[PDB]
Amino acid sequence: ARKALIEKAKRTPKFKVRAYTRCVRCGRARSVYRFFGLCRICLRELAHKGQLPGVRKASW
Amino acid sequence: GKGDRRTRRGKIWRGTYGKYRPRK
Amino acid sequence: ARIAGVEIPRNKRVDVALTYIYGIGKARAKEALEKTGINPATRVKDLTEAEVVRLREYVENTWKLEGELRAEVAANIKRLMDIGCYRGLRHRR
Amino acid sequence: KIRIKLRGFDHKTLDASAQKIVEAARRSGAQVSGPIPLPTRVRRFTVIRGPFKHKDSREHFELRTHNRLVDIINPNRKTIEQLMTLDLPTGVEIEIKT
Amino acid sequence: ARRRRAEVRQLQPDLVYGDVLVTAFINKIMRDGKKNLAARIFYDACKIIQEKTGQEPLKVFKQAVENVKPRMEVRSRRVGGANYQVPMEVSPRRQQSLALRWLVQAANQRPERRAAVRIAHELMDAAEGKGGAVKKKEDVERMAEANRAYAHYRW
Amino acid sequence: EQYYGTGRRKEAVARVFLRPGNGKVTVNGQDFNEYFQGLVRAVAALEPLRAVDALGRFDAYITVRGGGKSGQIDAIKLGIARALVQYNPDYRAKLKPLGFLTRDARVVERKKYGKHKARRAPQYSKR
Amino acid sequence: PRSLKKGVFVDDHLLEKVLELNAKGEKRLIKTWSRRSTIVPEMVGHTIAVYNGKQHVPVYITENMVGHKLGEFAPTRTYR
Amino acid sequence: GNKIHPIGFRLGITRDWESRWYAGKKQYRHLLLEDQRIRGLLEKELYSAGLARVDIERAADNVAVTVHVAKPGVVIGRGGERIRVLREELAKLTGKNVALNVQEVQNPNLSAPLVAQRVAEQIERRFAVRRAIKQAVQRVMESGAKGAKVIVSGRIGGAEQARTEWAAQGRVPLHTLRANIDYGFALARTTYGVLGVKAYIFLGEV
RNA sequence: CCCGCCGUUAGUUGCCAGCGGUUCGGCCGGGCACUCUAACGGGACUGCCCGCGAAAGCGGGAGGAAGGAGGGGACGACGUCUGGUCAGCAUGGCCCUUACGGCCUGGGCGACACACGUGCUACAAUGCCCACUACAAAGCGAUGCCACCCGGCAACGGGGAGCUAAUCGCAAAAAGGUGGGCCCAGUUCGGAUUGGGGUCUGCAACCCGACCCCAUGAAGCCGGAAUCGCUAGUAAUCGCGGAUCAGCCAUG
Ligand SMILES: [Mg+2]
Ligand SMILES: [Mg+2]
Ligand SMILES: [Mg+2]
Ligand SMILES: [Mg+2]
Ligand SMILES: [Mg+2]
Ligand SMILES: [Mg+2]
Ligand SMILES: [Mg+2]
Ligand SMILES: [Mg+2]
Ligand SMILES: [Zn+2]
Repeated sequence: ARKALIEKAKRTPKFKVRAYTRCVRCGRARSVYRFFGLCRICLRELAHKGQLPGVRKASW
Repeated sequence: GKGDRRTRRGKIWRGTYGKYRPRK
Repeated sequence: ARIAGVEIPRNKRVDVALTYIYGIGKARAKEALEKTGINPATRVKDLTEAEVVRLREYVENTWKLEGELRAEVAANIKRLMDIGCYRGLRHRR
Repeated sequence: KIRIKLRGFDHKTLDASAQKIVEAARRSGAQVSGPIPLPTRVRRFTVIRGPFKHKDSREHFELRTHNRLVDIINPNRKTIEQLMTLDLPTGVEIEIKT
Repeated sequence: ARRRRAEVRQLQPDLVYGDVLVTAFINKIMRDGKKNLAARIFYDACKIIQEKTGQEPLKVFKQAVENVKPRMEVRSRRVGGANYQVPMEVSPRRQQSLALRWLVQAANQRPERRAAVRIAHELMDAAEGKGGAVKKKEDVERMAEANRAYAHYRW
Repeated sequence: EQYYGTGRRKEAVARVFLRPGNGKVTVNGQDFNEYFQGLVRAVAALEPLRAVDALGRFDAYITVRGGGKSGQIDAIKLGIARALVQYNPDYRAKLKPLGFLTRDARVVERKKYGKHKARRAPQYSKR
Repeated sequence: PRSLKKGVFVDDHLLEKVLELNAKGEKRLIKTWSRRSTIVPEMVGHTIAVYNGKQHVPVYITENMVGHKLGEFAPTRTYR
Repeated sequence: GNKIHPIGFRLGITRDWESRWYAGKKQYRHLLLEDQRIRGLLEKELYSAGLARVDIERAADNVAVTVHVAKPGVVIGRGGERIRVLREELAKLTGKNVALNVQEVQNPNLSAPLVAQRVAEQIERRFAVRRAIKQAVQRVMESGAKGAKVIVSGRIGGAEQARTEWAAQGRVPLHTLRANIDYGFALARTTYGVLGVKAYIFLGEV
């Protein structure tokens, strides 16, 4: 998550196919979810703290 | 022969359609 | 029933047989009988010399088969192998 | 025939949400189409628990979208009255389609 | 299964004969859980027996099994020193188990290129004291008509 | 005149309506021997009637959907059974002793984490 | 099995470079990383030095190798 | 590694969402994100006050923001000029145009987040950890509540070894999905490393 | 919390179930009964009867949708291992700061003659191919799902309706069932490899994409020592969905 590498927000990609999601908290661009924009970690946490509306702990 | 890309199954298992698996 | 390049398919529903030919496989087998107009199901031992010939005449004169195909393939296999073609360093590696 | 479709992430603050639109209409317009349900779209999220390795853990997480429809038939002036400004739920989205 | 001794689940009787053993056998022919297919096979094989044989299909079945059912085994034990054979009586719950299992096996072992044929016949072969099916019940109850040294157990 | 009867096995939901007819039974349109074509378990679908002796006094008009044929076969078993009860509650006394009047709550267990098929866990090896 | 569809590609990095050389006939050595580009007739004869991610290997292009794409004669992995 | 978050494990019942509102599809993320921003500002500012929780409700370009503090006067300010700058500073961040409420804390001695930060601070002030702890605990314990429990990370005292401190009274049932247990985590930066502070508080039942 | 019976609420889901019209596709009138929908609520407690016991509890029976924790989740104590992660994030100390900082193109993370792990597809007729025809759940979709027509063997292109979506689309579910073919053979089993053509995505598909079509059609005839999962609607078997995602190596 090198600050520099956090330049996805640099619209100008030269070729859209070069854009990539990146976490919006960890930077951890590995496995992010579009809906929230959260590095799978920076999501299970907020979802626990309760800062993610309706994001209830699933269960069936 | 699920794997045979050229038959009914082969397609299905591959989720594609072609000469051996028309649409309708 | 010598058909393509000295190929003698026999005893099974034609469409299946012509397949034993280097150059014929299900697809062209059908297409063969298709055009030639011969009940696919009919056995080879139960054909009409004429029928057989049309086939003989069509199959052979419609698709490069047997020794000629191989000829082409291997040749093609040298082809790129002749040039510093990587895909050609695969017929080595 | 006022189609009042409600959607939200919570029911205890929806069924009420709608009921209001309901009884508040039972004093002017038609008896309304009552509060109808409608299937709920469940957004399931599966996320491995700790970071790094441990694939076999993962923790569940759902985000459900609740729906309703209400449906006020044959409106009558005094109808659009209370309905104008008399709600109290928060996380509820309302979209009307006459 | 430490304690509680699992309880033998009881299947639902047959539809063409309504008699446990039938399904049970049906079940053994089944593969990947396909009843119907396996079903036709038995019923098919039941038909082929009214012809090639006059005897009703059921009696051929039931009377082919009892000729299979083993009445003795050899549950190995460690009398210490080596691995003894130790033979015992077959609880009637088990006999059936092996019985039908056996048939279905030996059946598929045969040559014929079918399902029923393989089944019907070996049944029939079984209703006369013959068949690869019955062969095994023999090679079995034999390793047990004597046992092998439990004298340290005096009693 | 007409009597209801609903059943539901393995996600299959069925509606039965026995009528003072003669045998004949229809499902969703075609005849029971036209929906349950080859399936042999379709015979059991009408076993509840045979319990009290029907299909010679009552006519069933059924409609099913949701859970695969054999699933529905069983569902119908419940409806019919249930319907029958509504003609003469005096039926149960000899319907239920054979379990005809019971919903098989057996259901597809779910498939969970670190496991192939609900319970089937992956394998291991080496020291 | 090879497919580009309709409108074969060649980076105008060396194309407009290679043609600017056919005006005066030919040239001596052409270094270009554009190994993503296909080979076209107007290229034949010349000598383009593809990159190997490290060194520029002069690749004498010929007629019996135009459908290809430069890099194909530009090895990458030295081995065993 | 174990013991799920008592809060999130209770989000369904005895405990709610810090950000309650609807939307989704093509706004959620943007909107949601917006929340982390506020909470970002409110936290770096209203610290000396006792930020306890940050509810954020929405109804289209009309947010709520209801900061929970112990010393609301600090949030407010002299006559209320600072609730003018924050309230305004919040806009230069979100043009959504929202208000800002401030609910005092009924005895912060019962707000996990606070019972922790309390401890946290002490630690950074180089105070025997074992004490601040036993101290905090008794406080909660002594100010009503049916159960409390404080946990402190390692390096307690700059020890070269990563330890753990306990202390806890009354009942504290993390497994009872009804208990209604308040949780809170205080971080502790320090000259020798980082120390985490966990505080649970158990209140009544429903 | 979800699945099992039931009721209340609510019917632009659902039905000749009851009625008349039909382009008989529930299409329209109409009605909420049933199905379903999603909320609340009732309901099993060894409470009931017999019998063993001091008691708990245990065996059986009855009514019942359900029985002795009805199935499954969610839920993982004080602590263990100096267990994992300073590459998610955070932070103590050390170290680099014409560089262990940063940009770029190309390459590499994808090679092999090797070994192992976890898998898929098989070695066949309780099968495989073709035609016809039947039943599912759970999700997904505006910078998207794409019906319908024509074109092309096809991938797919070009035109183009409906949908911000229980009441439009992805969709045919497959195994199955019905007729028929193949007839035991490396064989209409198996699909690898390779040749050739071609479509699409993407600035670009050589190193390294998927897919369609023809041709080739390999190892493989069920596996040595050893070893794994599963006690039910499970194992086995058969498809369908999603997340990430331009596309895609998902047989995960
Ligand atoms: Mg960083
Ligand atoms: Mg084949
Ligand atoms: Mg080659
Ligand atoms: Mg989950
Ligand atoms: Mg020994
Ligand atoms: Mg528990
Ligand atoms: Mg270590
Ligand atoms: Mg790798
Ligand atoms: Zn993150």
